[PDB]
Formats: sequence, structure tokens, C-alpha cells
Amino acid sequence: KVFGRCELAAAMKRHGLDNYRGYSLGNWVCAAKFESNFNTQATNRNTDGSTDYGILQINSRWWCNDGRTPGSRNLCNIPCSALLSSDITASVNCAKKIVSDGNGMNAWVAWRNRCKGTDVQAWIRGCRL
Repeated sequence: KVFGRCELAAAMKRHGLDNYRGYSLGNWVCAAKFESNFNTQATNRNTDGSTDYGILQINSRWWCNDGRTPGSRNLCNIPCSALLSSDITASVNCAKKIVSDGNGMNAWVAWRNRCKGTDVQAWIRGCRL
């Protein structure tokens, strides 16, 4: 599925991401835009043999198990295939674990390069929440 901007904002709000661990909702919408272009099926392969899955590009070395990544830790205790669903619930629940791990949203390269430091509340402007 490809989400619209406000559609995703609303879905993320219903799953408790607004101000979660100190990050307002606009951070999460911005991260999803530049990580996956709002596409739940985005995947990206890495030089360490890991793959990033889904709308928040969750990595298979640390967080989900894809059965092909050496050194997998599976800290979200979830198969990576579940993160390619059109329903964002599994991705959100894993994202909540990632941000609680101890470096916040810095786990998302596209967020720290392209969202951090800008007025991210513009990403939820004009949405009914």
C-alpha cells in the first residue's frame, strides 16, 4: 500500500506515536516519507547482508528476523515479512522498541539527515487528527 500523508498521520496517531519517547507525530511522518516514500512494501539491501523492510525501513540485523541475515538479534521478536503488511501495526510496535533502545530516532538515517533540525510539524499540517 502507498499511504497518503494525512492518512498515515492519522494511522500513526491511533497507534500511539504522537510524542512517543519525546518525538512529536511530524517526526514519524517525515521519517516514513524519506525512508519509504510512504510505501509499505519498500525494501533495501545493505552491504552487511541485512535488509531494511517496510514503511519505516526496519533492519534485519538488529530488529526483525528474515532468516538470511548473519548475526541477527531479532530484538522486536517478529519475522520481517510481517513488516511488509499494508497494516502498519507490526512496524509501529517494533519502531517503539527501536526508539526506546537508547539513541531515539537516530536509528533512521533519512530522519537524521532530512528531518532532524527542520520544522517537522509541517508534515501534519492540514490533517484532521
